Amino acid sequence: IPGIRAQIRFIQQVLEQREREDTFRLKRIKGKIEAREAEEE
Amino acid sequence: KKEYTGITYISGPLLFVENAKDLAYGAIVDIKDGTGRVRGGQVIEVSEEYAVIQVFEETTGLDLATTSVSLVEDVARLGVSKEMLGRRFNGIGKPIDGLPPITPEKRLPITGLPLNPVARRKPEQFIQTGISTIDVMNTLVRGQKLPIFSGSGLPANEIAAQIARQATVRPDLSGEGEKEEPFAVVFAAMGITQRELSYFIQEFERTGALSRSVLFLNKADDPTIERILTPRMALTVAEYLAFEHDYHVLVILTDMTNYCEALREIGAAREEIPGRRGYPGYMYTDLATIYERAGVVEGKKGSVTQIPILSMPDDDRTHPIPDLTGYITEGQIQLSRELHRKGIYPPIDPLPSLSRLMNNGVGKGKTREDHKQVSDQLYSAYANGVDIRKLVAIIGEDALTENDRRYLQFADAFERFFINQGQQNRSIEESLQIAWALLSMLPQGELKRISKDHIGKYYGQKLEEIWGAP
Amino acid sequence: LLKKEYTGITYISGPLLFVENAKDLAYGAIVDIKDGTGRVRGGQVIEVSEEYAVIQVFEETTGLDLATTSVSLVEDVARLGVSKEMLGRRFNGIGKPIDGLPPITPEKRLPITGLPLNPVARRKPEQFIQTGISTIDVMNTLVRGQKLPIFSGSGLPANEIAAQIARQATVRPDLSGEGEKEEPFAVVFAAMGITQRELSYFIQEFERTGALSRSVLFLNKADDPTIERILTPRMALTVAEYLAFEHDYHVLVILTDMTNYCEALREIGAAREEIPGRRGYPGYMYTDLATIYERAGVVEGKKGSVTQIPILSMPDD
Amino acid sequence: NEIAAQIARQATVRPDLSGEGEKEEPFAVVFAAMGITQRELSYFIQEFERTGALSRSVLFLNKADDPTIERILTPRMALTVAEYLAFEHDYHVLVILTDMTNYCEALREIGAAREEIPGRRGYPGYMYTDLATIYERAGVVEGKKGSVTQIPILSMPDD
Amino acid sequence: MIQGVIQKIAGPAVIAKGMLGARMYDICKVGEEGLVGEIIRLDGDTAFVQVYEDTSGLKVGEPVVSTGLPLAVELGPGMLNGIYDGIQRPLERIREKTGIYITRGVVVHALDREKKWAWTPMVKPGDEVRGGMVLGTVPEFGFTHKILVPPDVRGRVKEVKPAGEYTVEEPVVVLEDGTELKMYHTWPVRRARPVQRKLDPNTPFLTGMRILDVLFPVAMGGTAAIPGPFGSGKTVTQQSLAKWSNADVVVYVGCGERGNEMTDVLVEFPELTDPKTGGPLMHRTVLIANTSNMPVAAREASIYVGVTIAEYFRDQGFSVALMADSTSRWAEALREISSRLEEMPAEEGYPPYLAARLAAFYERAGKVITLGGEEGAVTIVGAVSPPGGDMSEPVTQSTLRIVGAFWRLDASLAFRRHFPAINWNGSYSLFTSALDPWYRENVAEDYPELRDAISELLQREAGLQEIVQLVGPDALQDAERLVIEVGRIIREDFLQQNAYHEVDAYCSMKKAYGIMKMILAFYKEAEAAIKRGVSIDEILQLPVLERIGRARYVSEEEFPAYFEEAMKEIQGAFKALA
Amino acid sequence: PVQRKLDPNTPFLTGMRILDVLFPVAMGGTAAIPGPFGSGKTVTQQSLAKWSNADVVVYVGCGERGNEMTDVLVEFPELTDPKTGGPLMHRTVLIANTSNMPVAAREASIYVGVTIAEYFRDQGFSVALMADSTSRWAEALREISSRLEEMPAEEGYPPYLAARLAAFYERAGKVITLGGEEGAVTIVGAVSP
Amino acid sequence: PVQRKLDPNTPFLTGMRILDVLFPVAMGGTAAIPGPFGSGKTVTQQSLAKWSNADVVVYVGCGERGNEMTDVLVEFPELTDPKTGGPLMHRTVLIANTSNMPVAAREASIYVGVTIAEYFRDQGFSVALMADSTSRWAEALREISSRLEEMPAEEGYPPYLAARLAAFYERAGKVITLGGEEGAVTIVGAVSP
Ligand SMILES: Nc1ncnc2c1ncn2[C@@H]1O[C@H](COP(=O)(O)OP(=O)(O)O)[C@@H](O)[C@H]1O
Ligand SMILES: [Mg+2]
Repeated sequence: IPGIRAQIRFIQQVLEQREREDTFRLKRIKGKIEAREAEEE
Repeated sequence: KKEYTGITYISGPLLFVENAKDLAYGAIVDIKDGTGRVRGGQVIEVSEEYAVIQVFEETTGLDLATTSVSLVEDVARLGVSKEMLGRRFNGIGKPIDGLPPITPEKRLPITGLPLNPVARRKPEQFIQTGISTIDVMNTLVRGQKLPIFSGSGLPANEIAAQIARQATVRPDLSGEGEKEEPFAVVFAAMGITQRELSYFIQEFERTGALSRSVLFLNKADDPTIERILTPRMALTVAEYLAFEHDYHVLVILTDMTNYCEALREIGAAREEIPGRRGYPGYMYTDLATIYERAGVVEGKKGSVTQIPILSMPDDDRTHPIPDLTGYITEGQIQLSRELHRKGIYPPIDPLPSLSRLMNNGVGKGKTREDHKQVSDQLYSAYANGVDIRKLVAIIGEDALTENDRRYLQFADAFERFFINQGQQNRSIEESLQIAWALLSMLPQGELKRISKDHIGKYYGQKLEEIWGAP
Repeated sequence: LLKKEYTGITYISGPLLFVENAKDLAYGAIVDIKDGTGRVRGGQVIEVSEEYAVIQVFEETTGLDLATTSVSLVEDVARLGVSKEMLGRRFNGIGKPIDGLPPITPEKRLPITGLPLNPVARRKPEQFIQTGISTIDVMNTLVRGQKLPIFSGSGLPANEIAAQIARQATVRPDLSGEGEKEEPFAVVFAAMGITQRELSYFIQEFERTGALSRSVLFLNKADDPTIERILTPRMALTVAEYLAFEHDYHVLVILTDMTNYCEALREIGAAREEIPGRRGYPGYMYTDLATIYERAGVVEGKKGSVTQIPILSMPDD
Repeated sequence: NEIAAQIARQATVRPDLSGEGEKEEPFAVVFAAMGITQRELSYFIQEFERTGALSRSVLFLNKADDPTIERILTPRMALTVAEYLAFEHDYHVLVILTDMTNYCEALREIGAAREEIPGRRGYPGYMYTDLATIYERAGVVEGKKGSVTQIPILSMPDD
Repeated sequence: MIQGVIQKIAGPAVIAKGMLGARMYDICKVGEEGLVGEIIRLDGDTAFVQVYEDTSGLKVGEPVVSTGLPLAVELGPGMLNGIYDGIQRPLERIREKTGIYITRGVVVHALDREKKWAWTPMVKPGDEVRGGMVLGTVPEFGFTHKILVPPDVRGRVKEVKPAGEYTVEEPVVVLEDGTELKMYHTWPVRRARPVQRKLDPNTPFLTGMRILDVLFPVAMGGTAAIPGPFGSGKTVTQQSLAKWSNADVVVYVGCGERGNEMTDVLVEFPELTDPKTGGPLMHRTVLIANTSNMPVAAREASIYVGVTIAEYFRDQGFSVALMADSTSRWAEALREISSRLEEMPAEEGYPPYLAARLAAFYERAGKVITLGGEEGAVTIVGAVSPPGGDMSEPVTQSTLRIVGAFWRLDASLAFRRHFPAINWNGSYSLFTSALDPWYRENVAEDYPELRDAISELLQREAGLQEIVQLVGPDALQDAERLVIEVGRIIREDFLQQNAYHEVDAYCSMKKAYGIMKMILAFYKEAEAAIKRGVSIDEILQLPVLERIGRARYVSEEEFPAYFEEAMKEIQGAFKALA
Repeated sequence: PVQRKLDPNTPFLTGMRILDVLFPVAMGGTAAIPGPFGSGKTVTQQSLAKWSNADVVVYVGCGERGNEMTDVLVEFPELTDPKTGGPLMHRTVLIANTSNMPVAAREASIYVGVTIAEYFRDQGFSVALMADSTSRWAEALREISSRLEEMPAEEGYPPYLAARLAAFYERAGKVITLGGEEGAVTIVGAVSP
Repeated sequence: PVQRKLDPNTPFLTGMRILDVLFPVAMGGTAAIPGPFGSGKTVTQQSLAKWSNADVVVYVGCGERGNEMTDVLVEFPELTDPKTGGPLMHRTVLIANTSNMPVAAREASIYVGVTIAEYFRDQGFSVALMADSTSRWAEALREISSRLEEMPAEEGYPPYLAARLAAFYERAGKVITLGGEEGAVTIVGAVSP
């Protein structure tokens, strides 16, 4: 029982890690979308 | 109509419009191409520089030279009336049955004003659906929202259409309540295919359950923003009927998963960062917005009962769509893939199902005095019949006791006379008749959760005499 | 001296506010931010440039504006006024006294970041401080001049072990070559985010048996802002390094909940727009925990020690 | 690497069981290597000179300390020579493409220098197209005597 | 005050230009209708207003006026028998105006400006008033509402209006520096109300039920947490510990939940009975009410409104029980707030500051001496409910880190019909070691010893539960069957309690001590009867156990006429045996 | 354009026993076969192209191998179409946008097949459309939306992807055409997760 | 530079029993020691620094604690290498960059260490370089990469991390120098996942 619980908790933590990386990349690309207008000026 | 030529940036679904300060936020526009084709769009991000317009359809013939946008209906409304009880509409509200358009008695905004929690009653009386394992073991009451947690291959459209053509309030079970309350069904099908659309129009024109029902059907090749607007149209027709004409309205929302996918793709099209597992961050409020438009109101006689239906994406109750839906609604009834493959209709196992607001809407004056105790005894008896069925695979039939074989035969008879209904229509009396015929298999004294008066009145009945399920 | 109040804020978003033409501020300077009412906040200068410098505000930016808000400059390096009469008093998370007594008349104002010790000037920890706990005496052994954490849980008593080895731990020179008058002992105790129940518990355990006459307390409630929870171990270790390397004490420092320090660091670190590490904790958290763990140890030539006990609860075990 | 060198030293077609007569045409070898360290390179060149194959092979070597962007051009210019030798001189070229994971991390580097949206685990969205344009340049054509057979080697990270 | 115009409308984010000089996190009215929104992100000349309602219909160029003051609460008389919502808008007067719906832009005031109160001053012109000093009384519901000077105002008083029938807008005293003082004041809901000294918990919050004050106390000025699963008897437990409480002001905070799950609060709560006078309980209760379809910012600010109202009532010198139901709902409202502000999430989806906000909620709750000079408390019994039913979300972990007691309701016990359904194997309370001298004085000098003895018996029954589950109680030895039967009589008499009963609804410390000593004396005398060699069968069927059974159905008027006689019967029927 | 869309009541006989007995497909129905690499997608779809009772078969290679289109070019003229006597290649149209061909043409490759199948539907035939690797069309849309510097949905795909998939799979389904006679397109789509 | 890299054919005698019998590294070999905390990993590195057959030892420690540095500085001049006699410290060049010391300098610490090992390799010796917590060097590269506004890949580390790490481990080898004489440098890298 705790072996399967440890595997489940490990997989859930690394999936949350990948999701947090994706929402970092989306914020970076939204800043880079916004920079086009400030360079358009 | 003061059309705005001179636009820039058509891209994807979006198009920017220069010099548009008179477009209100959330307004609707007509977009006329140079050929003469008129599209529809919705204004987002209005500013002094430019106003963004999200186009409903595709952007194929559009160009920066011959294109004009014109304002239509600066907030999204529908024209609502009483003469739309036999009609089909498509997401926005255009009739698709070929009949002439309705003459609108009122012109209501489709987004919801929230009910005042001072002015809500306690939902206390019940509604039958004809399905026995919904009516008896976990009752739907008038004023309740509860979803069907369907699966991937499971038949949810069939149970949707069956509850639609089978639901009926029975005021005979009170102290002669009058039938001056009428019943009506609003049916919002979103994300559906051509095949199941033909299925619903066949199923509603066949039995004649179209005269008390109004349908809002949109396909999958319709625009996704119409899938956003479809439950708003359904719930504002529901609130109009039930709070202006005292109807008892049942709102069946088919495939709430498709609504959530439409919402995610429109959020990512309107360029905002999603939240948890890719679904947007405002999903709880935007989903309670259309779940919490149901319930009784003090001083009014009408009511809005609501059955959302949603498929779990890989049959787990930790996905955000069923997690937040069960975190808003009142229980669930859950289709099992196991009973469907075994071959049983409607495939509802009552062990993971729950009606959180059942116990208010049953009892004396509501159905019968034994309803809750019959439900509890059937739940316990089936719940300890299933594990005996699982146990006999490794012990053997003869090496059990008497009571264990009695529970095993109870489970075997239960899931092919009580759940396996077919399309027979059962009232609450035939359903409780079959329930006592099933409890008569177990001996007296093992029926611990029933009072002795009800056992003395109802114990002892054959299954091959009642012919409710022969 | 002379006061130089910058006006002309251009942008205030979260904890961040952009002061323009503030070229005369250094990196990492400490500022106070006067509101248009009179309520001064604090902040630290990050990201200095030629067109704006980014003040990170310590407290919440509620009430600020762009017309009446001033940014002054207070003590470019974050110093602390330390004297030797601190032994037997209670302090804030910053260092202000909270016991109903007048403040510390300072003997020396030394910074709270603390310079790294030189590995040729450090020596080996080679002696024995005795706690009352039999396991930590006999099987494990707290050597005078090291750091060792107490890993605990949720329903595990760790505050009671803290308050026990804060009051019954001593060094015993009579088993060594004696000099028993020569070496005194002291305790610096920094609590980072505690219930008022835990506050009254430590104050009763330190005033119950006369244990407070040796110790200095840097208690921090959870009502307090997060920057006090960041600054608490650095204040406690500044006082520890002063008392150990200026008067030859044998300071025992107890950092009773480092998990709240790490959560405060994760909270204030989601303002620099930097990618986090494992589960939201920042990528620099090894360096930030190391800049307050490595400040223990013994230095050759001196006779003082700094011995750290970080107590920390595993969030799941 | 030992399995690839064993295949490279004992692969022969069977002409008698096939029924196309007999000639025993041996293999030309094109060996592309991207980040071989020194030990893998020493094993491969000692194996080739021990079996007598460096008079039939052409090697496009890229050591571990060489710059990590010419790994993008290494397999393409190996397979240019392979397509040439098979389809304009009718050889039977066997192409050993060592350690494609170094090629994929080189293109991950050049695709993360350009802020491009990735696919899964940081690798860019066009890695399918790059691996396709490398791999699919092999096989046999109609009416011509040549062939390009491919053995790549992959180091699966967490196996 | 400062009036700009809209220049951009994106979602609920209205970028309004012109407002230079506006303050941060400051309420403002956006639009011609008036839409309440808070000002974030001042940038140059503009200000980004987060609007609470839907903006669908707003055009560009409409006025945005500024309030000048943050999200505040109007503290004064006229709040009891009050059903507010998350930003303190009285729902009953909205029902009186706009029917059964809440149209956007309903402006109603938080207090009744038309109700005439009965002023009676306790100052005189020439007095020197500092903050917190009580300067008059008003009778509200048999409840002397003591009007305070707002806690950052001082000066010299004059022009004190005489004892008459005034209204809440009229100023009652005027300082000698301008500065009139009305019957009410606005306080910001996020800064804590200032006091002079937090005390320490050494006085118990007497709950009313004899498990949550005997086995798991909470120590007034303290903090508890209860989980809510379905079918546990949650609402009857909250209603019982708000009906039979030690406190004398109750503040209930329903922080955004199901419509049907609190419209049966709003109809079952105003028909309860205050069991000290006879009138309803709503005469001393304030009730903040949010369903799950209200705006997100009200549904996030409701607990801060609740704590600020409860601190206003502790500043008068009262005992307030704040029960904030469903803090997990609040936490996901905060998660939705942080999702629209574009923040990097934390452990599940939560902000990095979830536990800092939870600490700011729970740590504003303690026994205190106020600025006037008299004690008061804001004991919080706030609940939690994770969606999975497991206790390893970030919310429940942070709550268990920062509370002082946890009372695990389990749905299995209410299925077994054990009411209240407090699991004792999973509950804990840290206030036992600190509430020692109050027990030693006001109950008995040996009270923690037999408290530990009953906890020892309940430990050992569940310790040897596995042998009972494997075999059955009739084949345990002798003493182990005595252990399971005395644990059974602890469960079926002491811990279990009928909240709908006449006299079993409340159980004080003396009655609990009586039943406690009675059960423990029967145990450690029947143990000696087994040490004689008497069989187990004659111990069980015995007529004195009916007295321990009806030990709890006895009024506390008649418990010192029952306890002595039952304790004599136990010694008599265990010296009569062989 | 079309006159009416019938409801389907006649199976698409694959020939494989499990896919026709346990999990059938009507003649105006869509079907989807996903699986990992090496599982049996392309062999199954060439089996449907080889043995089914479609009057014409449109095989859309959308971003897959060239050897498995060379197989269909070489060994189909050796076979015999059921329901007639002519060879099997005489009833199939073969759109082939392989893996090393340019990536931007895969959207065009997946639409050319469905409009050719609609054209043979409008003549009274019963068309099968075996389109493999719709996920490669999704990846092609992702690679071109990277150049558009847009903001994506989950996994990197552009947010109009399921609108494109709905508009693709909705173009099937047993119709009565503008000429009065009836026909059908049935779409079997391989997905490569 | 070198003249020619040879093949390693003579073991690096670590003096242990599990790291020379069962799993040996040769003289021009490269080895890596993972492991969590409290699992040795410091006494094994110091045992490699004490009891080896190497002529000179470059002990570069980046990002780890300073008590180990002062332990090596205290207890080496009392010991004796079992090759030439004399003190053990007369063959160790130790480079310390403690974790409280600056974080952009532990990138340079590794390159300084391997250049010094290559300098003693170019004279005819057999250098052993113990590179301690190269994961802290990866964290330093993560720090400057996130300060430089670069795209991460797989938990924040820059995409060129494997290239930098390969260019560090590639310098170890058994060569003949430009002076004619042969030499070698081996690398034992302690990694802390
Ligand atoms: N239905 C089948 N009958 C016989 N062999 C099969 C079958 N499906 C797969 N195979 C074997 O496995 C291989 C699978 O290839 P394929 O299905 O094209 O992989 P993928 O579906 O991943 O592209 C085939 O080349 C064949 O050798
Ligand atoms: Mg394939």
